[PDB]
Amino acid sequence: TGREILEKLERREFTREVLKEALSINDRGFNEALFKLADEIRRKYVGDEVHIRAIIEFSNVCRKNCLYCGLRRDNKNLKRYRMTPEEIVERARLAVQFGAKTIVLQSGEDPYXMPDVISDIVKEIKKMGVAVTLSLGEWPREYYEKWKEAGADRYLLRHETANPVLHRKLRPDTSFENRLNCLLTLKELGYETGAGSMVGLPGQTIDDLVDDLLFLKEHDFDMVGIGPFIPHPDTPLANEKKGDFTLTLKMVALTRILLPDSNIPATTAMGTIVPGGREITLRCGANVIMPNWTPSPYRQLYQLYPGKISVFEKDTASIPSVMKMIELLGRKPGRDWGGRKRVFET
Ligand SMILES: C[C@H](CCC(=O)NCCC[N+](C)(C)CCCS(=O)(=O)[O-])[C@H]1CC[C@H]2[C@@H]3[C@H](O)C[C@@H]4C[C@H](O)CC[C@]4(C)[C@H]3C[C@H](O)[C@]12C
Ligand SMILES: C[C@H](CCC(=O)NCCC[N+](C)(C)CCCS(=O)(=O)[O-])[C@H]1CC[C@H]2[C@@H]3[C@H](O)C[C@@H]4C[C@H](O)CC[C@]4(C)[C@H]3C[C@H](O)[C@]12C
Ligand SMILES: Nc1ncnc2c1ncn2[C@@H]1O[C@H](CSCC[C@H](N)C(=O)O)[C@@H](O)[C@H]1O
Ligand SMILES: C[C@@]1(C(=O)O)N[C@H](C(=O)O)CS1
Ligand code: SF4
Ligand SMILES: [Cl-]
Repeated sequence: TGREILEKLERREFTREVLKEALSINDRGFNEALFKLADEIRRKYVGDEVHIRAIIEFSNVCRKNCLYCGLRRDNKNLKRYRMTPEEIVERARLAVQFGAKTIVLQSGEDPYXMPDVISDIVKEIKKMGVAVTLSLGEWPREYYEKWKEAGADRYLLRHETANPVLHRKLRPDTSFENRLNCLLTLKELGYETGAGSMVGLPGQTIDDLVDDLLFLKEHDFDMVGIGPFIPHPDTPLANEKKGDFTLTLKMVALTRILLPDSNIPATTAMGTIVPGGREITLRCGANVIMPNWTPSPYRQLYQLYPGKISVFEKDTASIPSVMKMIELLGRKPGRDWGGRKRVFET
């Protein structure tokens, strides 16, 4: 019964069986109660501030070949670009001028910048008095250490899938083990660390999703980025099914319930598969939003999956747009850097 599962969730009986049933029940009333629970947990623990992380996708060059990703190295149908360090710093400055309190630098695994150009960029952005989050993929500890010494605050490295067999199949250059080692290293170096996963990957099962939730719980990540898998026509997964919005939303909601004080974005992928998906997600456990701040004529080339959100709007539309979103949700923009504010429990 759906009611028994919600009771257990409310009592924080976070067993595999409970999480599996939560993800297997498709009853609308159960789902809506789950979303309300997550929304209330979000309200109680992280409040009504929605933290804005302005993301600059500063290079779409990648040395890896992940099967799902439009930036994979084998995709020849893609103009590759690299912003210069000056362009990145000035674009970050413009986001700070627009009120962003966190700058996220994300890219393919582009060796050109690594590690020293990243360090120089981070140092310049940190002068602006904002948090800097990096999302550059898997690199040696030495690089992550240099970036931390340069002043980076946070690192996003979604674990993608906690199923090691699936992980290796989809990410043939690496492994779940490596991905986890990178995350443990990031945590060890003092980064606020983000993990997270895609929902609806080919061959991924409900049991895999439970394992994702249990993995996030085990490691108590500061941030959890979750979104559907969205097939990209220029990849081997082009003909696979897109991930389901409601299932993904349930993952976000259960992540909030499991990690009540975590920072959880309403991802662009969620707004891509369902119009208004980000706003729904903000009402079902998420408390972060990541407006796209990549400048034209690059923005349109950073296509991890085929997207329509923000591609045709102005270069600077996204931050004002998310501030309007936050207001029409009756929420507030983050007042500080929006670091995780741990509430220690039992
Ligand atoms: C907005 C729609 C439709 C609401 C509706 O059906 N009516 C609105 C009430 C206004 N009035 C009563 C005055 C209308 C007049 C007619 S009436 O005759 O009803 O008086 C309602 C119906 C189902 C609701 C979601 C679910 O809960 C799940 C979830 C819980 C979270 O916590 C918040 C997020 C989310 C997604 C909820 C959002 C929103 O809330 C929904 C979509
Ligand atoms: C960037 C340019 C030129 C002047 C400038 O370079 N301004 C730096 C501001 C630096 N901060 C944002 C950190 C100030 C925060 C002070 S605050 O008192 O808001 O805490 C300024 C001039 C008018 C400013 C917009 C409007 O205002 C409306 C709106 C207010 C929201 O709020 C943030 C978003 C938005 C769109 C603003 C963005 C940006 O800012 C604009 C374009
Ligand atoms: N086709 C697709 N559909 C949905 N999300 C995707 C996707 N391709 C990639 N992503 C998501 O985009 C995230 C950022 S990829 C960019 C950062 C870095 N190269 C890295 O791999 O970590 C990935 O973690 C992945 O979960
Ligand atoms: C920035 C990111 C995230 O959840 O941190 N969101 C992106 C998106 O949903 O498109 C993929 S990675
Ligand atoms: S997911 Fe990241 S590492 Fe994998 S191909 Fe895409 S950009 Fe490169
Ligand atoms: Cl962040």
